[PDB]
Amino acid sequence: VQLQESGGGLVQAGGSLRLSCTASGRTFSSYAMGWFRQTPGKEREFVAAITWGGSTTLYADSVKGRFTMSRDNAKNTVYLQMNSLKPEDTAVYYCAADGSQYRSTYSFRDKPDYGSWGQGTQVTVSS
Amino acid sequence: MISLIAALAVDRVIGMENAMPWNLPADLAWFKRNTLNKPVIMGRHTWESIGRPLPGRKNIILSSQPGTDDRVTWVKSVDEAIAACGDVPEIMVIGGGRVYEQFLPKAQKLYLTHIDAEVEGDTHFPDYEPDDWESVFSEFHDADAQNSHSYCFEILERR
Repeated sequence: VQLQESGGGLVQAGGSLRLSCTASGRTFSSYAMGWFRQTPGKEREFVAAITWGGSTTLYADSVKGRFTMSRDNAKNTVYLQMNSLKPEDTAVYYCAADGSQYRSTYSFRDKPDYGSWGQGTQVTVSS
Repeated sequence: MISLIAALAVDRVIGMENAMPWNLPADLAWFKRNTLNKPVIMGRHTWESIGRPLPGRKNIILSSQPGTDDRVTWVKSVDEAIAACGDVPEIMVIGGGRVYEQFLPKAQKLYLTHIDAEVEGDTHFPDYEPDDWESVFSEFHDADAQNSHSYCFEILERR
């Protein structure tokens, strides 16, 4: 139920960064999980989501083909692999757990219900 | 008591097994195990999509239309279905969609297999509100040679 983002920092344009998000809480593997990003003063942008068992993913069009989200339930962790990064990708990236069990990535995105959030990790891309 | 038993894709989407995009023999074993030696109640759709009757159990089909097979008991209402089970500790209701809706209010127990798949469909298991149902058992499995997706068995009891 509690989340901690990790990874992220400075990366050159065109490069890659790998983020992870570790959860504490036994029931982790019955919730969809999602990544979001936010720059100061602006609303959160949805980035990616994954179903409870980790088989099915959904991506924002702005990151499709570049970002991959994946999951390891045996370690209570989801990851975000970000390739071909641009300056525009610079933001704080947050992990979020679904408030409701066993939903689709689509429901997660389109009917928001958030169990909890990580504190976020700063991702910074130069040019 | 009356129990419902069901296999659910995400967002509670359900269907007949042979049309669902998965192979879960482990769910099959869990189903037989939790229905063995109990009366089962099903709708005609489910009856058709299994051809034969479940062995050694009273098989009760709920349908408005006349029966088309004498190896099972044919009833025309929820109350008739329950009555035809007589005096037993537990009745298993095995689907499908409308059948689940009809019996949910009378049920004290759910046996659910959650399947890590997104599948399009217009039939859903009814909404079971967390505040009304206590989860008393959960058992997580991953995909393997036999099973195509991660799946989680769950038993909940009405609060």
